[PDB]
Amino acid sequence: MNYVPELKKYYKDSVIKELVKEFEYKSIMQVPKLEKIVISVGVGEAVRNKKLLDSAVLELAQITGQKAVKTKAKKAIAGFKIRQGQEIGAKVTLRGNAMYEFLYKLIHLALPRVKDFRGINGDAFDGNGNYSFGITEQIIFSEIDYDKIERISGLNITIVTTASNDKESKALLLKFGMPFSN
RNA sequence: GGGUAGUUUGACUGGGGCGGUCGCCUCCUAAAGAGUAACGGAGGUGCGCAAAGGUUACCUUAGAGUGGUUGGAAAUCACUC
Repeated sequence: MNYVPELKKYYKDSVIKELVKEFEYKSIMQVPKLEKIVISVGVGEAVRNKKLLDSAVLELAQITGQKAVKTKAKKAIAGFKIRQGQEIGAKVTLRGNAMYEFLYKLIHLALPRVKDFRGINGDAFDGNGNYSFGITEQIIFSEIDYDKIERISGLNITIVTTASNDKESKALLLKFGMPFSN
């Protein structure tokens, strides 16, 4: 059995058809779809505190399911007293089935558990179908336990879509039921 | 141990002395082969690396614009040019 995420089932069985009708696309897979979700977290303070970076990496692992990579400093800078090549950030890429499952978990479970959650700004679009927005308190995810955290942390989420514009991606996200603050 | 004896204490230098300089590398002066002076005009150097070597395999920045918890012009990530 090729086990399939419920999001993938929902997409393939409805969303393709509604978007074809709604945007008069000539051929079927002109329809937008999702290629990757990038979860990033920038801990510049890790240059003092290694525990911060280790905790962030581990907590990302529990949140998603796959291990993270610690990015390095592209340039040595003094304003943040950064030496080139130091560990400064940590990111995870989600693709395919894991991507769909994570996005489902997020939208239905973790966005609800945010303090004063009143939707998400439906305008954080880079003009090319890529939607990036932040979450300040990782504790919204029930996966991580409260006691073991060493410092409350946030993280940025970027969703990359095959769409050529923002309208297409916003329509796809709305069909997915993404709680945009509107 | 200058009581006494034998000797040394450089050269370039727009006189000499003082000052500065003396090996080697990069560019201009140098007039489109090469070479070509000056106390002409600007820099570096008497090392480091057991990888920062060899080989195979796999990859590409910086900047401008746009969207994102710290994160601001600028830290990390996505996309366009």
